[PDB]
Order: sequence, then structure tokens, then C-alpha cells
Amino acid sequence: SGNGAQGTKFRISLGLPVGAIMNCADNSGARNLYIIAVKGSGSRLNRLPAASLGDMVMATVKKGKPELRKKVMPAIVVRQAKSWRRRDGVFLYFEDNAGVIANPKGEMKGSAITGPVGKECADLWPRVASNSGVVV
Amino acid sequence: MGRYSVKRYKTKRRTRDLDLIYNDLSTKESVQKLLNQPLDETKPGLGQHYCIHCAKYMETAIALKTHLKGKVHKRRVKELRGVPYTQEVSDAAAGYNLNKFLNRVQEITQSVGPEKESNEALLKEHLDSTL
Amino acid sequence: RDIEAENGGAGVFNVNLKDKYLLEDDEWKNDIMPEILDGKNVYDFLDPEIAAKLQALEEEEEKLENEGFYNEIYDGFEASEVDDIKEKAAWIRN
Amino acid sequence: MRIYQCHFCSSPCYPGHGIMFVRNDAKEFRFCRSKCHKAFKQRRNPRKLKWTKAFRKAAGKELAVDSTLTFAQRRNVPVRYNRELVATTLKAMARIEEIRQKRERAFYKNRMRGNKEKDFLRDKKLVESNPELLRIREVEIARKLAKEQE
Amino acid sequence: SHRKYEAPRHGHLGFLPRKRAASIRARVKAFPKDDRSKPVALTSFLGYKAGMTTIVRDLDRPGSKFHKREVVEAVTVVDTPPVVVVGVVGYVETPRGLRSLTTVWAEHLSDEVKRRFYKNWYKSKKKAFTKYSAKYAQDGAGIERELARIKKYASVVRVLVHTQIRKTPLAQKKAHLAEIQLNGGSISEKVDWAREHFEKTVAVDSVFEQNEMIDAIAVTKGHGFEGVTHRWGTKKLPRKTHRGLRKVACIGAWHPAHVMWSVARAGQRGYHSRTSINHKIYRVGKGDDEANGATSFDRTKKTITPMGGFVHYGEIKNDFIMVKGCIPGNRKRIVTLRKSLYTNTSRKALEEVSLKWIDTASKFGKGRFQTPAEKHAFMGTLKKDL
Amino acid sequence: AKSLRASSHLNAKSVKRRGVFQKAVDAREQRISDKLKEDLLKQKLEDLKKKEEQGISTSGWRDGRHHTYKKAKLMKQSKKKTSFTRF
RNA sequence: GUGAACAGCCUCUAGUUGAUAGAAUAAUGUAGAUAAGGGAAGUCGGCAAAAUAGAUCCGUAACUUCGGGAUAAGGAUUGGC
RNA sequence: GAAUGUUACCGCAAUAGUAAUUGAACUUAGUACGAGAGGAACAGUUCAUUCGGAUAAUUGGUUUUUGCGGCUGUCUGAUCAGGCAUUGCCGCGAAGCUACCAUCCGCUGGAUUAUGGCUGAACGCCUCUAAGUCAGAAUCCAUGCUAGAACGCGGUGAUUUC
RNA sequence: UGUACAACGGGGUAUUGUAAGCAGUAGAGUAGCGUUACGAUCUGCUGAGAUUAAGCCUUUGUUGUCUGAUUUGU
Ligand SMILES: [Mg+2]
Ligand SMILES: [Mg+2]
Ligand SMILES: [Mg+2]
Ligand SMILES: [Mg+2]
Ligand SMILES: [Mg+2]
Ligand SMILES: [Mg+2]
Ligand SMILES: [Mg+2]
Ligand SMILES: [Mg+2]
Ligand SMILES: [Mg+2]
Ligand SMILES: [Mg+2]
Ligand SMILES: [Mg+2]
Ligand SMILES: [Mg+2]
Ligand SMILES: [Zn+2]
Ligand SMILES: [Zn+2]
Repeated sequence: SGNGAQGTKFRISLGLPVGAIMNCADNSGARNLYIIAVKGSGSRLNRLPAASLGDMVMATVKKGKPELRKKVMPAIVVRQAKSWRRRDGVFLYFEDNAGVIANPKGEMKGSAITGPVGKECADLWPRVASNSGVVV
Repeated sequence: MGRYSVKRYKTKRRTRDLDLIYNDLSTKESVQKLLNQPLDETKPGLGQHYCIHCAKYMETAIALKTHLKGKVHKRRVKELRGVPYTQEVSDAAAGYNLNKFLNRVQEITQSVGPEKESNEALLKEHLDSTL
Repeated sequence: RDIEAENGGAGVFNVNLKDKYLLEDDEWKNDIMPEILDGKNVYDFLDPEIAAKLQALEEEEEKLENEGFYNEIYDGFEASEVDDIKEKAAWIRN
Repeated sequence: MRIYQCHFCSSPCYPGHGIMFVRNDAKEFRFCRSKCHKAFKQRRNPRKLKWTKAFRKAAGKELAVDSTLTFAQRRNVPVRYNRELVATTLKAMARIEEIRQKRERAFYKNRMRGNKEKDFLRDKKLVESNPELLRIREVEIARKLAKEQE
Repeated sequence: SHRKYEAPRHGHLGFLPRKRAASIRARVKAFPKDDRSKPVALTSFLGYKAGMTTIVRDLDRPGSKFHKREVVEAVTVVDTPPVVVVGVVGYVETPRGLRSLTTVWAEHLSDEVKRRFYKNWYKSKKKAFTKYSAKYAQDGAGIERELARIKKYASVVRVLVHTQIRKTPLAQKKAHLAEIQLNGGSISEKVDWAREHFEKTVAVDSVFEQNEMIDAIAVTKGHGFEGVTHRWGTKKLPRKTHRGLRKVACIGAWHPAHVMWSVARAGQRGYHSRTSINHKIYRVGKGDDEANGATSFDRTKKTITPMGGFVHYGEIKNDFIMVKGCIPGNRKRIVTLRKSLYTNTSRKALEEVSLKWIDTASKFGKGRFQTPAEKHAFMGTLKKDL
Repeated sequence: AKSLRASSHLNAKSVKRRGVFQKAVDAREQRISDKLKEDLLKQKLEDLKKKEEQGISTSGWRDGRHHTYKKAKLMKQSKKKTSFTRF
């Protein structure tokens, strides 16, 4: 489930394969994040690594501060547009795919998160829940 | 299902909602903030010439004027007249939070309504003067 | 944790969360609270003095019944005449 | 566990049914059906679509303000569990439902009064306006009666 | 030369050949091991798959993320009217395996089970077991001798039972007859139990109970002739490839000069015998319960039958078994429910199921109402009602 | 990871299996046996109520048909030389 | 008739109703379509498809043989009464 | 799919195939160990990766249900009701099919390898080895699962009035 | 020759979205003499109308059908 995550993770429908671009939901100055790798991904021929809500990816900043650009950093997905099933009894989805920039220990670079944050991601990552103002 | 509806109303191509636009138009401070925006290079027209009703940026003042002289803007204005259909409307239609919905409708009729209408009239005359 | 260790240990012991309830009767701790009845949520009907509210509703219903809330011939026409008119009109439409 | 009402048509949303959309302002839109979800995505007006409870309440097809409709509201202030209070609530829910059904029936009957008068006037006008068909009908009836007699 | 990139093979080689099953009723290949100290019990039961629905479970699972939380889970409903005991078979052990020594039938057999022995019931004189029934006269000589033979020589005892298909909504009038092993006391006690239960019925709650893991044995839904892409899960060839793209491009490129048996080929898909294990019984519902579809959390008085009935099956008016998940076979197919062959060591076998709500909305569409009364109360008064 | 056939895991499973799981299985078997006996007794009572309104050597052959068929079959096998155990 | 139009689509006059047929709807094809989330990660190679498109208005760069580029680009609109 | 009396039902099992895999988490525990910095495992529990077999309650995709409604052009005098536009186009759309885009399920006995031993000679020491013998690998053979010899077999029912 | 079967019909269950016809004083205005005429659309009768197994469920109704051919013996 990755280093820094709080416990095990149940399966969520994958919406972001490698090569996807998502928004940046923190206040570190990055505008978008380009997914190049998914942490904890398995191995199968011809299959692209994909990430869901609450996953950690390796991303490069495409738009934002030039100091943040041209570097690879860990990110945590906090919103996805692909619908997924909650065990309470509903399928649901967000407007956009959005992630936040973090460290290998799962600590946010920014100080706050704009927009809603998924319940699964907030429960899996304590620092995301600490920096979230809206949790679903 | 069909290609036209799919490629128009895809999730990633969603637009701003009527209740949010109504809340934006209700207060004079929000109207002033949307009229005086910082110069953004990622928006058409450097973030200027923004129609609040349609939530749409224009590249030029003539483009904004032609948009105002159009049926699409009139359709949006006609849509933004009555109650913005929050969740309370559907709840009271089902028979749930009826008193809350009635109080909300009364507050809209008494306080929110005429102030929003006056703000819309002021925005209209300001656009007419500056255009 | 001592109770958990003596019963099942971590991950096996099933704690009863209703044992700490501060209710008027101690026999009400292990009571299953109903949630759904005939398509309605019981939680948004649960309310003190609902008995008094229902009594007021019954008084209103009694007033309506006393007022008569719940309860073939036309000027210049008889019942047989209007029946014949309806039968002939149905024949004409068919 | 909770029954939700559809954002578009106000129908009940049982667990495992429909779909939910979350907006940027944390607003949850629950739809009982793909039909309502797609209508919402196409941005149609539920108060203009005749098959919705919003339209019916706005147009006066069914009663909207009644004393029976005030017993259900979201309780943001919980109350301590009481067995007799729960039993009283369970009985009261059935009694209120029966009274509400009776009142809705009376409302519909009051709305639909006059239909018989209109239909009788229409039938009278049709009969007065069609003499030849009535003559054909009389001839047919007389021939059938003669056939039955002989 | 070696394949450049490793990948697992497509499909399971232990489920070969992918041919149609020899019968519509799947065979039970293994019964639970017999413990001679235990009381006599049936090892299996027969039912008809009616359909699926949805439940809400108040989960108690210590150590889990969903401990003390509600979960929405899919279930399968099997209509299980009581079976009728009509025979007994004894089996002896030989160096060539188990051999059936003798079979003893009951005195009276219903027409429902007599139809199983006929291909043309309406033209037949219905003479089945007519001379056999005469062997019960004048103290049952012959019958007693064969029962004594089973007691003396048999090492395995099975009981021949049949379903009461006339209690189901099925158009088929021909009952299903099967052998069920008796696990329990001595051989003599098994024979005595069978003799006492001749022509008697056995209900499903005298075989299984709630919170038990069982196995489902059935024939899967058929699909006819199918290509390699959907039969084996092989990757499609690129667009407009010559001679088709739903194929395996090279079925052989090496010395043996034959097509290997482990290469994917087109053929029959479905209608195979399957034995799936560890399905937990969520409810053993009785047919005489007016609220067998209700729970302690949902006080609505309703049965398990959904609005409009189960699609392509009908209503449930008998005892039923609700197990979580899915089982092989389609609706209205005969299924065998078998006891577990081993004592399960997972905590799910010790978990106790408490349902909060059972879905009874219509499966013929996007059903929004649980009862017709709820539908009427929501809609109001219609034109035809006034 | 340890396989399903790992000896230490199977030994731990057997140690667990001899206890609470087997106790639960035995209790379930006793309850099921009690319900089966009750079902038989209820059927007997209903049959009695319905009738109220209305009111060993195993040697040798099984039967004559079995004797005739088996003798004919053995004679046929002897004649056709298609016997598994006898020349 | 629509429409800028000998375009496409429908109709009047005139002329045909010819091409082996019947019954089922497995796989694989030939011809034509749709698809959640991602958007070239496929492939030697964006091959193929998709996207654009009529008319009106605003506006249109480098370069240039000064004639062009140009419908450059980029925006707004279109029904009925 | 013929044939070994006919026909029907319930079964046996030679042989052939065989399947599961890896990671993380709670607890053990900030414990053993350690100046420190750091820091395990067994026993007891919970999820996930890859694979496999199913399944359609729910969500999503699909539409000749041409089921319902709408739009353009033209034609039937108009309304109504309809034709054509090589499925005219647009929206919704049950049923069926289907998706790691959906859900469920996938085990336990013997014999061993390396190695660690016991008794004990060869060789009056000694020695796990020579005779004998204890354990021990995701290994082998079985349990379990799939097919059922169309020339392998068993039990059982009925067996013709011109 | 019957909890018999079939073709219709009835009741449920689902899909769509408010039928034809009549009427109004709702309707931007324009023409004639407050009225009349034309008039996209709107409102009511009307969650109406239409469809619902062709692989949905059920049936105290109506009408019919129940029959030919071939072969098999220890
Ligand atoms: Mg590849
Ligand atoms: Mg369905
Ligand atoms: Mg797509
Ligand atoms: Mg590439
Ligand atoms: Mg590549
Ligand atoms: Mg150029
Ligand atoms: Mg073998
Ligand atoms: Mg362990
Ligand atoms: Mg599959
Ligand atoms: Mg037309
Ligand atoms: Mg020694
Ligand atoms: Mg054979
Ligand atoms: Zn505008
Ligand atoms: Zn809805």
C-alpha cells in the first residue's frame, strides 16, 4: 500500500493509467501532474500501471513553478473522475482527477488542499486528512 | 449514449451550475470581484470580458457585446429567474424538510430575490455603458 | 486490552460497543433499533411528544370528518336520458 | 443505512441503487436511475419535466402543504434510545401514512371534479350534431330486433 | 529460441476438455468423510436456482477495516422445497473400487418421480414399479432380505431422494432423483434411518442452518460455439489483419509438427460441470413465514419474492436458501448443495450473519419500490383508481 | 510467501482446527440432528392425524428373476469366451 | 420542392419491380456503427478512424517576386412565430 | 453415431489432465538485540498483486424491443395517421449479452531433497551409515477438481394380442 | 379428458413522457369594426396515451385441441 499509508487498502476502480494528467489540489504552486509511475503496481505483459483514489504515484509537474518543473516527485491521488463503488451502497465519482504533492513518507509539501478530498484517501493518509478542509 | 450528447456532456467537459451562478449573482461584492479580475494568461481576453450568467470568458469586448445580443444569453437569463433547484426542492417534493424548503423559498422571495435583481440591473447598465 | 487478551486477543475479540450505553433501563442496551418501515426512515420520525403531535393530528382529522371533508342528473335531463345520450355518443365515436 | 430521495425526480434511493455525483463545493447529487443522472448531465429542468415530483408540486397536481407532511425532517439533534418511544413512533408512522393517503385521495378527487359534467356536455353536443349516424343505428337496432323476434 | 517476454498461459489446463457436460444435473464427486460416532445426517440437498438480489449486512469482523460497519453484498436465492426419500443403495469396497450391491425402493412412488423413468409419459401405461410394489405383501420378504444384505455387507450407504418440482413455478413436471450419502452412525443405523424415512420428506433446515459454509455443484450456463478470444482470453490481433483478428496468430512454430493440446482452439463455451466451495448461508427462510424477507432492522412485512416475481422464474413460496455471492448455473437450473469436505479454519466460517435489509425491488427494470403498497403510496391516486 | 502446501502453515491450521472450529461444527451437527428428529416426529403426527379421519439369511439368490438372468449371463459368457475370471 | 446549385434527399410524366430460392441466427469473416476512465502509453511509422466543415459578423502573423500568404490563425451566431 | 435381447433410471473409476501465486498491514512491539543510531521473527488476525473458474443483484457499456418521444427534407389536400431518406438523425430505453469498468469463490494427508540428528560397527578411539532409525523444501505421490474407456464395469424399473 | 395444453383477454411488473379532440381569455403583436379576426407557444380534461415476452410474473374469463407415422424380444 506504500510507505506512510495507514493500514491496508481495498480495491478501487482504476481511472488514471500512466500518461494521464491530473490537477494539483494543494498550494505548492504546481498546476497539473503528469503520471509516469504508480507505486505498488503489479506486473503483467502489455498492461499499463494504473492508479485509483488514495494511491501514490510518481509525477512530473507540467504547469506551475519552473522550480517545481523538470523534477519527479511523489504524489497522492485525492480525486478521480472514474466512478467507483463504496461499501455503504453507492457508486460515485468526482468532476476531475486531482492529486497532491508529497514525500516518500506521505507528508504534504503544501499547507492546505483545495476542493473535496476522497474519504478513502483521507482515511489511508493521515497527513492528507490533516491538510484537508473538505472530506466528501 | 449517442456521440453528440457524450462529447458535449462528458464529465471532464462540465460547466458551472445554475445554483452556483445564482449565488454569484446574488451579492454585489461577488459581482464586483468577477467584474474586476486579475489578469490571467490562461483565460481568453486576459480574464477580462467575463459573462457571469453564462460563466463564459470572451476574447474581446465586441465578442462580449455580440454574446449579450444573442438568444443563448437570453436563455440563460430566463433560466436564472426563479428558484435555483437545490436539494431542498426535491426533498420537499418527496415530502421531506417541507418547512425548511418553505422557509428557503420565503427568504428567496423576500431578501435574496430583489437584491439579486438589482445587482443584475446594475451589471446590465454597467455593461451597456462600458460597451 | 486485558479483557481482549483474556478472551480472544487482538483481531479475534469482538467488543460489544453497546455495553457503555447510559440508558434509563439496563435491559435496553442490547436492543436493535429499527431503521426502515414501509419505505420510511424511522430516524426522521423519531421525536419526543410525537404522541401529542399525533393527538393534534387526530383532532384535526376529527374536525375534518365532522365538517364532511370526505364524501348523473342535470338540469332538464333525466338519468335514463343521460344514459341513453352516453350510449349513443359512444356508438357514434366507435 | 438510509433511504435517500433522488435529486432529480424525488424517488426513493435504496442502498446499492443509482449513482452519486460530488461537485467541487462538496454537494452530493444522488440519482435513483441512469435516466435522472443523464437528464441532470444534459441540464434539463426537473420542474419542467412532467414526470417529476418537483413539477407535480409546482403545478399543483398533488398536495404540497399539509400537517401530515411535517412529521418527517432530518434530526440533527439526536435523542437517547427509549423502547416505548420507538414503539410509539412505529405505530404513529403507520397512522400518519394512512391519514396522508386519505388526504391525498380527497385532494385528487377535488381536483378531478367536473370531468363528468364536461363529458356529458361533449356527448350531448356529439349526439345533437350527428343525426344521420343515429338513423343508421336505429335501423340496425330495428333489424336486429326483427331478426331476434323471427 | 526463447520467448523474449515471460507471460502466464491463458486458461486452466485442469478444466479440460471444454466439452458439454453429460447431464444437466452435475455429479457429486466426493462426499464428506464419515465419522461413525456422529448422528445420522444427509450430506447434500437439491434445489433450484431462482435468481439474485441485494442485502445489507451489519458486519462484525475484528481486525477488518469494515468492523462495526454496514456492507452491501450480492446474494443468490435457491428455492428448496423438501425432498422425498424413496430409496436406499448399499456400496461395498472391492479392489476395483466401490460397487453398488443392492438398491431398495419404497412401497409407493409418486407420479412426479415416476415421470423420470419415461421419455413419453402421456402415451405410456405407467407400469413403473407395479410388480415391485407387490414385494411388500405378506411380511415384506425380499425387501427385508435385501435390507439385511445392505446391513451385512455395505460399507457406504446412500439414500435416493427426489425433488418436489410441482411446488416450484417451473413448467417441467418431471422430478429430479439423486443419491445423497448418509454420514452418521453405523451401517445398520443408516439402513434403519432410510427404512423409517421411506416416503417421508426432509426439509432444508434439517440438513443445513444459517452461518454455514456449503458448496454448490451445478452445470454452468451454455453459450454454444465460441472463438478463442472469449473462450480463453487471448489478445486480439491488430486491425484488418488478414484472415481475421479474433484468432491466435501462430498455433505452432517449432519442431513437433503437430498442434499441441495446450494451444487455444475455438469450440464449446459453457455448459460445464463446476463445483464451487465456501459459500456462506445468509438465510434459511421458511415457506410458511409471512415475513421471511424482513429483518430486525427493516420492519416492513414482506416476503423474499421481488416485485413482479423473479425474472424468468416466478415467486418463492417454499423454503429457500440465501447464500452470499454467486453460484454456477443460470436461473431455474437444478443445483446440488453439499456439506464441506473439511473443517474450515477461516474466521468467516465462525462469523454470524445479521442482515439489516433485503432488496425486493423489481428486477424487470430499474425498480425503485420494495412493495406495491409503497409504489401506490408514492405515486398517489391514478385516473383508473377514481 | 508460504504456499498452500507449506508444512508449518498446515500444522498451525491443524492446531487451530482441532479446537474452536471443530467445537462449532459439532454443535451445528447436534442442532441439525435435533431438527431432523423433530421434522420426522411432526410428519408422523400429521400422518396419524390424517389417518384418524380415515379411521435373516442373505445366502442364495435374490429372486427367481435374478437367478435366471445370472445363470443365463454366465452361460452366455462361457459360450462366447468373454469372461474376466473363468476360462 | 429543399438548397448557391444539372450536388445529396423526396415527388409528377414515362419506365422497371430484373439478379436461384426457403428455413435458422454458432464461431471466423466482408460492409457499417457505439463505448465508462485515461488519451498515442499502440505501432518501424497517428496506418485506420475521430475531430473540422454551409452561411453571417469580428479578426487574421512570419515571409514575399508586393501580385500573394488567406478561408492563415483565433472568436460569436444560426429554429419558430 | 451402428453393434453385441429392447428400453429407462441411478452409479463405480482404470486412464488422461490438474493450479494457485506474491506483497503489504494489525498484534507480537519500539520487545528480543543494542553506548547509541536503529530494530526482528514464530503463534493469533486483516487486505491486496498475478492467475484461474464462475456470475449479472447493483453500477457502467451496448439497442431492430425500430418500445416511447422529438427533429430536418419531401410525399399522401389539411388535422389525424403515415411512406421514403441503403438501421435518416437526436434523447431515454427494458430484456439479453457483457466489464479488474461489475461481484463472488479458489484445501489437506503420506513420502522425501539439502541439512540437523539417534543408536552403532567398520577401526578395543571416534563416527548421522554400513545394518537400523528420528525430523525436515514452494519438491513427489495422493485428497480435492475436469473428462469418462464411444469394444471397462455394477445396481435397479418396465418388458408388446393378432 | 385434465392443479391438461394452446390462442386471445384480465391483473401485476417495467419503458417512455402527458395521446386524439374540445376549450380558455394565457399569448409578442398586427388588421378591421371595448369587441372581433390571425397568431410560435401556454394551460385543463391528462403520470395521460402507447408498449409490456418475442427467453418477465400471475390467471374463478372467451374460444378451440387432444392426432398421425415407424421400429424394437432374453
Ligand atoms: Mg507489449
Ligand atoms: Mg434485470
Ligand atoms: Mg472511450
Ligand atoms: Mg511510443
Ligand atoms: Mg511499445
Ligand atoms: Mg502558411
Ligand atoms: Mg490420476
Ligand atoms: Mg504468522
Ligand atoms: Mg470471464
Ligand atoms: Mg417527416
Ligand atoms: Mg554414536
Ligand atoms: Mg463408457
Ligand atoms: Zn451570457
Ligand atoms: Zn430519479
